[PDB]
Amino acid sequence: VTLKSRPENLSFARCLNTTEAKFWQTDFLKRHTFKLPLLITDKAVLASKGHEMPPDKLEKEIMDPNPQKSQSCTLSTECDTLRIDFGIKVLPVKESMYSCSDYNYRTAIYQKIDEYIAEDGFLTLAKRYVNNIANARFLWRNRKGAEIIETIVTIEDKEYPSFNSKSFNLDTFVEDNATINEIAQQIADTFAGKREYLNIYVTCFVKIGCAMEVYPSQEMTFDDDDKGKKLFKFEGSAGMHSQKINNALRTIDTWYPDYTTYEFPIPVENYGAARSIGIPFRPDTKSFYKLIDRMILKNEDLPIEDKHYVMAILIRGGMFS
Amino acid sequence: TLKSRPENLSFARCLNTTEAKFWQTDFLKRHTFKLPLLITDKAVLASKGHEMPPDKLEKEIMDPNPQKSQSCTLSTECDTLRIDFGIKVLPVKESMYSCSDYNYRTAIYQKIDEYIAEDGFLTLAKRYVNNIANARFLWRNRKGAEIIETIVTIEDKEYPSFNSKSFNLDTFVEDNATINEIAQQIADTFAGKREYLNIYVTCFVKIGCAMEVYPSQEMTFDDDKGKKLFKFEGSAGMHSQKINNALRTIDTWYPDYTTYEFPIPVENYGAARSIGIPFRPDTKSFYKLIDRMILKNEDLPIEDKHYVMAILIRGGMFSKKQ
Amino acid sequence: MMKGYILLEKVNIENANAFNNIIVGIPAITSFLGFARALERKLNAKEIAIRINGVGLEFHEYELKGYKNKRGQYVTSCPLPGHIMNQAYIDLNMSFLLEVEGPHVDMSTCKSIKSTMETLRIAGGIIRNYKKIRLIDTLADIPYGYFLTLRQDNLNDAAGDDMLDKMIHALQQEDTLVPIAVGFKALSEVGHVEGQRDPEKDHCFVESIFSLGGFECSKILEDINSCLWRYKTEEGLYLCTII
Amino acid sequence: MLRNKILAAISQKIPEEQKINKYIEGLFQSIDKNHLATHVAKFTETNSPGNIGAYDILSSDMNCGYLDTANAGWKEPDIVTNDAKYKRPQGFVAMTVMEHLQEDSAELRHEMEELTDKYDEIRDGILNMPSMQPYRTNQFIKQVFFPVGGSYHLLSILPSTVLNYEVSDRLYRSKIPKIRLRLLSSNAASTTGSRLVSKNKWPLVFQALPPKFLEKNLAKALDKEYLLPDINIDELEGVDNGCLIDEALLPLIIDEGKRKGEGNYRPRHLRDERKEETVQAFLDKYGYCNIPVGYEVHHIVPLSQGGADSIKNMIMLSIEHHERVTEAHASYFKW
Repeated sequence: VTLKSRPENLSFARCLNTTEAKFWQTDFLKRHTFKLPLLITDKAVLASKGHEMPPDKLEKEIMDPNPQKSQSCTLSTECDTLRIDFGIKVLPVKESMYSCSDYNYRTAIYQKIDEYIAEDGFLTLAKRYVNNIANARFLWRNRKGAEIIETIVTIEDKEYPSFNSKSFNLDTFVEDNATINEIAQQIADTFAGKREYLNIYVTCFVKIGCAMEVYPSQEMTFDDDDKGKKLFKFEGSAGMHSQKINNALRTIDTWYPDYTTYEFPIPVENYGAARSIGIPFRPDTKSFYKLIDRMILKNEDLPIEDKHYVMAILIRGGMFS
Repeated sequence: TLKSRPENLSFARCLNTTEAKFWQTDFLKRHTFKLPLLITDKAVLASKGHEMPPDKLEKEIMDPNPQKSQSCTLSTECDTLRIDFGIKVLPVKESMYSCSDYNYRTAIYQKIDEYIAEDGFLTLAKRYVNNIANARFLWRNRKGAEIIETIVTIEDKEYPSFNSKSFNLDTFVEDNATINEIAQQIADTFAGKREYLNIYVTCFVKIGCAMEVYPSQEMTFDDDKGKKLFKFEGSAGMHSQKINNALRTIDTWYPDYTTYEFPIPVENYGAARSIGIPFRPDTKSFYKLIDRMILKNEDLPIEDKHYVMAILIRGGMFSKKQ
Repeated sequence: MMKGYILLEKVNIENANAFNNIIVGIPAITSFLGFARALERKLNAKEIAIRINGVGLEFHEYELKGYKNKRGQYVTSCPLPGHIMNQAYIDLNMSFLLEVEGPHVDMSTCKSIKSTMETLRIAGGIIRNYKKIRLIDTLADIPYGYFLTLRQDNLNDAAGDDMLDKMIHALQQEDTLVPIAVGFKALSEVGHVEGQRDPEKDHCFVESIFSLGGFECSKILEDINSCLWRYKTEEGLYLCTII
Repeated sequence: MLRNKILAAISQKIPEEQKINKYIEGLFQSIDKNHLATHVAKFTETNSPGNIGAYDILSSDMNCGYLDTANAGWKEPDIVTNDAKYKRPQGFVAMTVMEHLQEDSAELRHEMEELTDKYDEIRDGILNMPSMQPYRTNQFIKQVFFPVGGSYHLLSILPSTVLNYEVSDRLYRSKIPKIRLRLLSSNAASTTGSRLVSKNKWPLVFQALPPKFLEKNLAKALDKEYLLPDINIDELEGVDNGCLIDEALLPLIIDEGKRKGEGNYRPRHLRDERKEETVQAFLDKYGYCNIPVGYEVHHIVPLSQGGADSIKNMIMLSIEHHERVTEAHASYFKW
């Protein structure tokens, strides 16, 4: 019954499956009675070369500015508030292992998930996920200027008490409010297998102003030149990628080694990598690729912070041997 | 007396499954609404998330590249996926497309006729259409839903719809009268009493508004390195191969079941692709069972016969080693 | 010995073997006329006694399994094996026209073909559905499709040293020309080599031969034989032609 | 260059002259092991027991019709092994060099005379290598029945690898042959002993598909599909027995067809046929035994506007009321 290695095919599925985040434009005094479409507009930009260059060909850079047809979005000279609608389906973690070659590791992972299910049943992580819902980080750069950010979180035809998103800071997580705890309790239940699915529809109103600029999710252009800001279009309207929304709702890792010195949550990844900051925050030790080999292959009791991490990457998936 | 197996023996598939064609509808109005569901494209960024030694990690974390990934998702207005597929079944006695020795052909005809008056392909038909009843032909599309309704139509007769979220995937049920009648139809058309049976199955699944529909990934075998789904007639669908493998998971007789308790699809050496180790390595296989049936005439336990005449219903190149 | 034309309208072949070595896409025409000899073999297994002499192919709709890239070149898709040998697949909404001669041609033998064809495969591909099986009297009784004629005169009168060079030059002049697979050329003398499909048949190692064919419209085609394929077996040169 | 390639082929701790001394020994050690063929049966199925293959240089060259391996370019011969251990002659065939051994050139004679002499019988050896002969047909070679006269003859199809190499090169040179589909469906562990598939693991063959407006798009699938009104007639109070007796519910009857008819026009060629079995079954829906006097049927969703000839679509309109709704569908969809 001893465990030697990790399976050749060890693949978890997403237990937090988000839809795309479809954009709409509305007025804030009549948000509940308004829903105008937000369309991607097309604009010509002229190449302002701001990259570094020695004083050899800067005159050639200023001589021939090649224009680029960039897709950018302005709302309307009438609307005043972004309406994001996006859905999330939370599925039980146990019924998400997409492949496990060995069966002994499978029953070891099922016993280990149940061990966590007994002590803190996915309530800490759920509260943190719904705290990531609450502060409205869905808006990555759209959040940068607003007066009221209001997120309504509908759970199965039950419109919950609406959230103020600027009162909740980006760097601290709240365990007190009643709505966040009961929504997190439903998500904790869904994680269990006590409930087999939960559809959560979240609508965010951000009042950036009148005729201001939105910032949708960019898309990779075709490789045969045509370099320009091609934004995402979902149903003849702007939208954000479910990968951005999941990375927004995956920034729950405060239990990283260099915390007391950086004091900023990073998004959950296999070696603790933040692409905008650099210097991977969880290298060597505190890395699933050693922690679950210390938890399943060997058999000690990790502390609850590393236990919080090591089963928080299990909503994400993608491993191997 | 026979001395070996033939040199060009090849049965064909007795349960031909056509390609599924995905549609998007609303549950309240699902018997009329049928909007096309298309394969949209998105740009993902490489996460670079494999095991790699802790010295070089700064190289492949700070240089990501975008990959165009085809992703299928429902509309905001529609909240159910409609999987429509077809089935054409032919009798197995006629599925022997190629055979070499006529003594062997007489022996396998006699053995199939011996099973045909013993059970008469009933339990096989119960399990094959039971996999329709559990809706395992929605492999990862069923991990969360509300009412997954399977409606099966034979010829012009629409048999009662089956709520798939009441039948366990690991426990095969043999008490349902709809399942019994439809299994009698597949059993009699598998015996040779009929020569053809078409079965058209329409399944409605409530995955939710705007959620993700997962179709079959096309094997690119080309570099891209992107998720590329199957676009059948501009619409999503499953590779029919996957559909037949989903309906094929009937084997509850593989050695050592009391410990594992989960059905596996029928192949030759009992190789399912979830568990890496083959479940049927030796003294329980296809090749050492027809040798233990035809080459040495001896009655086998009826679970073995159910297995070997399940893979005989599959088809493949059951032949000699040469 | 009455001769009649039986039209099988909108036959939807799914996963026919598109790969034919040097030719991927249109399957070998030997598949499409071995469908006729299989549909006659199983009919004379019954009491129908029909001898099919020729079959015309009308390619109404097509789809190749695979994806178009950024450039335009397709990439073919294949099932995952249970090492992938070269293979590719095609779906064909195509309609058959069968020249049938024998005891009698009637609507009851159309019902017999209706029963018999639902246990058959064309080029290794299953049949999803069929529209109608009707005896036709003239070219008008044929729906809008595009027949595959053998434009061997374009390949023969083509500039080049070798006939491949001629085929490359031919596809570089007219665009509607498609290189199609027709028959099998012998590579050895016949005999009872061991390991056969059926030991009593004489066996001959072969190599696929290829030609160039064209697509002709329905109400532009002249005559019906001009679009009907037939089997001819010269010594060591098995092949299907248009004559 | 060529001697430099021979020295770079074997780079051990042993000296370079000893490297040539052992490499030429391998050269006159592996020609007896490897054979020469134009067709290898392992190209169809890798798991083909035994080296099954054929040589087609014997057949003549004809300009009468069709295409065969003899009737083609066919310039480089295809060297074939069985085991990779007793095989390395392709360094002296490719390093083209195969043309140099084919054209009676003596510069390769000078290179081999510099190496370990012995060029002439090595030339004989790769030109009297044992020509691959077929002696067995296995389940994995594709065996197809084909008639001669009235009796079928078994034809085992041995794949043409030389033709494959010829087309791949010429098509690249063709650049725009229109028919240029690439099969990238073979991996590096090719135990097929053919040299030419080792040179090109991904062959370039013709794309021979019908002209590019017969390809089924989403629109074509939608054209075949037909629409059905959502109206549940089995209750629909105001419609008794199946007949639109009440004129109050009439405007819904135009509006449902106009909603599923707007931008749904379909030429007659793609419209459903008016089979008599549908009105027969709709008469058998409730009694009748014929079409009732003064009431006559109407596809709620106009046939032209993508309608089906189903039971759940058709209705009985009054004659004056049918005139009203047919003036409505004449005006609205502009027939």
